[PDB]
Amino acid sequence: MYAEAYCNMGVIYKNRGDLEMAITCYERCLAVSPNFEIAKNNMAIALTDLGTKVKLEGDVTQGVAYYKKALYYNWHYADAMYNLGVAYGEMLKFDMAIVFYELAFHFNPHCAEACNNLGVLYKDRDNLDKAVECYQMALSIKPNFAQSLNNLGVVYTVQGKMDAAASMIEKAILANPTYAEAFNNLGVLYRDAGNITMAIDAYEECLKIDPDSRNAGQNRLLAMNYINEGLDDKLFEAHRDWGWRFTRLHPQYTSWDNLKDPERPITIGYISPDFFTHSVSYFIEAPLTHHDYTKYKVVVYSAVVKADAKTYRFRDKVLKKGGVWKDIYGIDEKKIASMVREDKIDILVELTGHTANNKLGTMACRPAPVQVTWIGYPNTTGLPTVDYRITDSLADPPDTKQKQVEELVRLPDCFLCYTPSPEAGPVCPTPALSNGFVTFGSFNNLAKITPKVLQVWARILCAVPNSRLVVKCKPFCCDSIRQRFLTTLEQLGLESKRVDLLPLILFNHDHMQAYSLMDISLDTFPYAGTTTTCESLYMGVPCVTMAGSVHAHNVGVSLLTKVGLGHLVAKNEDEYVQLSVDLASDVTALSKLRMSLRDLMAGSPVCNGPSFAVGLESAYRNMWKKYCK
Amino acid sequence: MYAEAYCNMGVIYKNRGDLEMAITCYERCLAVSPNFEIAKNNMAIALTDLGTKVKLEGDVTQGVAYYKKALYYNWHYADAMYNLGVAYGEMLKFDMAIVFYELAFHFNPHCAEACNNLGVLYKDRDNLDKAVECYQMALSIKPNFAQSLNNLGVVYTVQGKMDAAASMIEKAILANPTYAEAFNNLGVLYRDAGNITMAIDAYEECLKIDPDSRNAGQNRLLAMNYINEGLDDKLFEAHRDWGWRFTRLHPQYTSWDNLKDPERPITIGYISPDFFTHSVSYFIEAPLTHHDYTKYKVVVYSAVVKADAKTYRFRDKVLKKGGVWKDIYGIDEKKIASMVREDKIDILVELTGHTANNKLGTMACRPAPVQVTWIGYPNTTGLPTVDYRITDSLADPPDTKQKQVEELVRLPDCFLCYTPSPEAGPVCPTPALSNGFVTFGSFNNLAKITPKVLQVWARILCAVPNSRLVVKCKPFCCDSIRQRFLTTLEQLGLESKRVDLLPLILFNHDHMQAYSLMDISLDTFPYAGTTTTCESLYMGVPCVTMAGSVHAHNVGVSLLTKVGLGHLVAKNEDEYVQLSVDLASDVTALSKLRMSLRDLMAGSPVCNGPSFAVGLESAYRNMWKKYCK
Ligand SMILES: C[C@@H]1O[C@H](OP(=O)(O)OP(=O)(O)OC[C@H]2O[C@@H](n3cnc4c(=O)[nH]c(N)nc43)[C@H](O)[C@@H]2O)[C@@H](O)[C@H](O)[C@@H]1O
Ligand SMILES: C[C@@H]1O[C@H](OP(=O)(O)OP(=O)(O)OC[C@H]2O[C@@H](n3cnc4c(=O)[nH]c(N)nc43)[C@H](O)[C@@H]2O)[C@@H](O)[C@H](O)[C@@H]1O
Repeated sequence: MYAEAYCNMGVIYKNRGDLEMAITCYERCLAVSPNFEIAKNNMAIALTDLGTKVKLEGDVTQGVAYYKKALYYNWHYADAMYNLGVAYGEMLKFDMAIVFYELAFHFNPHCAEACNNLGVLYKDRDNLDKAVECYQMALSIKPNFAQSLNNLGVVYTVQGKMDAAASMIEKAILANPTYAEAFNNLGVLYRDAGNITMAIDAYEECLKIDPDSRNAGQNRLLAMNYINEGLDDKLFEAHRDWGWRFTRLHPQYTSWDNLKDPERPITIGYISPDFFTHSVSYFIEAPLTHHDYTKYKVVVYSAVVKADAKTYRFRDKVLKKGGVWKDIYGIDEKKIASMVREDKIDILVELTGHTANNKLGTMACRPAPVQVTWIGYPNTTGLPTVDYRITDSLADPPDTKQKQVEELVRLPDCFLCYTPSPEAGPVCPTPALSNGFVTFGSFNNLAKITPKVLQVWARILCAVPNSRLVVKCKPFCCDSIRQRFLTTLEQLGLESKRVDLLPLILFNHDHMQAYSLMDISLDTFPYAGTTTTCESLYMGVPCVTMAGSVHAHNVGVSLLTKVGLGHLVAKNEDEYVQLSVDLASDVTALSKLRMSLRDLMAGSPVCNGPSFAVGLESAYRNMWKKYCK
Repeated sequence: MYAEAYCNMGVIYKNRGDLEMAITCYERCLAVSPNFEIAKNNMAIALTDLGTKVKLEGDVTQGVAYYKKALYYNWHYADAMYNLGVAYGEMLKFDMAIVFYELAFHFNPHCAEACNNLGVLYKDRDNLDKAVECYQMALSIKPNFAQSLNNLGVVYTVQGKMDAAASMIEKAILANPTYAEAFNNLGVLYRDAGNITMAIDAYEECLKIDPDSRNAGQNRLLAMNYINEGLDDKLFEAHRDWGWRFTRLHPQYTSWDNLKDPERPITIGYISPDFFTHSVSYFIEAPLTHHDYTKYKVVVYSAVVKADAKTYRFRDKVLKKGGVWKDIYGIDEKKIASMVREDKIDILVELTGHTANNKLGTMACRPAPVQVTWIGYPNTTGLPTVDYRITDSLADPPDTKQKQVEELVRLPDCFLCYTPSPEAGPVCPTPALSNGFVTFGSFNNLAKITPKVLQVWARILCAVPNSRLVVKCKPFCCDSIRQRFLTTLEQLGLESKRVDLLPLILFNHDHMQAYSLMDISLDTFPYAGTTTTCESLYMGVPCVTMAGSVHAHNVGVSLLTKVGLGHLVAKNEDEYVQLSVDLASDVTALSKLRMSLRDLMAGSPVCNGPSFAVGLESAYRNMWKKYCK
């Protein structure tokens, strides 16, 4: 009857914190008065609070049901929509989440958190402008929001605007000191900016704040890998510490069910998070199309954030050839291990290493008898659980001084196999004849460029008169970086008129054809590029690589030796200079060499598919035979 | 590249009607330009059209998925929300439907259909005011909408405002001639208004428009049941035609799996759509609480639109005593039959008949070996599939001339068992002493009142000087009905100062105690009331019923004979007059009779639970024994 007393008691209980008594009084009051607007709104508030409390325990479905009931009681309640969107993001239902966050923002403009999360979701789908404007609106509502600032820094780092990203990241750091993701992202930006010391200092601070930060430590090892000259071994100790901590942090499986018979078809699962237009994809294009599917079964574990045309064609080839394609995006590592075990897989090959969106969590438990890393992260994995790694004799000489935590297998010919792009197109003749001077070109990452490389390149330019230099890098999208690089080059005694810094090219065939203007390709050291060397050799421009005592330093040496140009490798910097001078001496030899290298690489073992496939299958058979005995 | 050509081609295909080519061009254009607002909106339009086309085929889930994708493309598209709400209403997910219809209305105020459907949904949950205002808004947008007018007429008919409902129903009929639900509802209102001839004419027109209208025909038979004097038999022929058409319209099951052993516990399933505060519920309160659950298992099939406290207590008693409670609201009859068969039920008892929200669709197939009607619709069911019906010897004398399509079983004592309300309260003494005159009272439905009853009541009033008359009926909520009734009474020679027409009482105990002002209760004929007689006898006021040749006419006779007041029954109208005069002759006898009748009914077989339960269980055992042999 008297619903006023019931609602007053319910309000008192809610303020006191008793949800059951309050919800009972609220229920009875609404039964007495079905159209009590204030009572209905308070009922919605109480149900939202109860749903949040339940979601604290972990019952997602019950919280969602309570939220839906509250929304039914009050359709235009914003916090309910926000909670629904958060839950839908948790359950990986992205479209419903987008809709609900947008509705929450429309109803309540003052919900900056919803806008920030919407920007996050849009950025996860490579909608850069939408994320930028979402974060800008978040700043418009709450200028002092740390998460929005950090994610805007992420987006600007991806876009290449390093100065603004650095400014905003520093603003976030000074806003919140106990916030490590800002340190990690500052250091990521520093690494992509071409300087390493402050990047290492940054992740060191980050690890001090967060001892158990996986991303921070992993990228810290990656950053140290850049400046490894092969003289010190503290990097090995850091890798060992990372591996031991990671192993002690996660459980492992010691049970196996695979048959002990060494004579049976092998299930090979290629697990990789980057099957889109990535360097790795190129080198995986041929083997998948070249395996004996009947003799060896093939499965794919793709964690790609966004599938592309290459992903679709790979899926078509796998399914047509008798394979299984699976998507593992947005799944916890434990579920990944469980599904891997339940798939009766024999061997697994990971192609990520300590890189973006890696899946070392799978290796945390060793779900399969054999796990091997083959391409990504040329340096040692550092995990004791990881058993073996794939390499050759050239990049890894038997007398190497590079200690490895895991055993190595030397492939007969090489462990690289490049695949031409379908629309690569013809190669234009040597432009030296048109312009009358040599134009050295480098299409490597700025992070691989070091002061030593700059000095060597300056010596190269000064050695031969009338020499041009062209460099293509993403960080050459900002004027400040360009000015700093030009000033650094001039400090060594090089004019700025002979330097051409170019930005990225969105269209792949344009990037492929951009090699037409280059004459001689020069590789950076110590962390020498791998895909760039093959890309250059395919277009006919000669490539020069310096040797070294590290596997990554010798990748280019191995590639050049295999393709048939082993005479184009210099052991020391001085020999590099003399080789470059000899190359620049004559133009006709360079021209006809450019003409021949196309067919030379076509007929080389590098481009041979069936032979490499047979060698790799024999390697797998030997691996399984060793496991059986 | 050129997305303009792709979008133009897609528009051309959509106009031409080619959905596949249009969706392909739309897909490629959005891939080229991820942020083409016009292209995105047209994509949403095309997806909505495709979803509607798919839902035409019948694939509800695929249409819902397409609608959700379209909404993701365009969050503020109203038609998508409308379609989502329609689908959610189809899948019986009511709360989500309410939310989505409300959102669609908020985005697009010009969607009168969404408002109409929202009003329908709210009315389905007894939210009368919300439905009224929804339909009023629909008229505010589209005054010429037939469905909104008809449903507003429904609501006003339920509320008791018959004049406005009739006006709006006539408006709907003249708006749309080929629209039978309007005829059915006009006739329903006429039936509830107390007049039958035009109601029968109305459903006759309705059946002419729609030969296979189940509701129209069923309620047509119900209406004829009101004016049945036991002289004509055309009603039996109409029932036979209805039964034959219904049987030929639906399939039947001829397979049985129940054991042939006559000695085993019997599973009895009480199927009824009205387990809320309804007359039937009262008479079912005792048997369920009085069965031998161990010897006979009990299950309940409730199709109640809205559960109440009585429903909750019945569920508690069933579950506590060892029974199963099931809700069958919003389920197709085929699924009902399938679940009934899968429940291993032995016998089923239906308590609806040709009444509101009946479930004769279940009887269409005879899912159980034994189906019996016991309470609802005292007249014959008319379905040949229905095997047997329950009655006694008093209301159904062995020498009856009322032919029945189904065999009858005569219970030993009676087939009625009333249950007192827990809060009935004490009975006040006879008010005749306070006021000095007799006050006849009638608490029956207006539809049961006929001109013959009015003439008889006028004769009763004129016979004894200083007599008051009080009548309680729902249609006495409108002034026009009251004036018409008073004019009709005055035309027979009765003053209006001795007539008191009262409306309904919302609170049950108030209705129970309203009998305190009554002195003698008078029953209508031929369709005599059943629950009202027991309700009156429980409060101590004597009840008078005229005999007849019909079962419904003799229900009151049987009740009065069983309770012990068989001397208070008159065979003819004249004997009714003399009995009433004799009752009114003395006041002291009436007073002490009022005092005694409480205990008299308490000790009568009518209120005896265990004895009736034993008799009913013996009846069931005999039924199963007959089935076995
Ligand atoms: C397999 C891995 O390869 C890694 O090489 P890594 O440094 O990324 O050498 P990157 O040249 O930076 O790889 C980026 C890839 O993107 C493409 N790409 C390069 N420039 C452009 C451009 O300007 N526009 C567009 N649209 N695409 C471009 C090209 O296929 C190149 O291989 C090694 O670091 C690892 O050790 C390992 O060998
Ligand atoms: C079991 C069935 O009973 C049927 O009796 P039927 O006409 O509905 O006789 P009614 O009196 O109309 O039934 C309506 C029920 O609602 C309650 N009720 C009556 N008046 C009021 C009121 O003023 N206010 C409120 N809140 N409740 C009221 C009371 O329990 C009454 O039995 C027969 O027609 C069938 O043949 C069959 O016997």
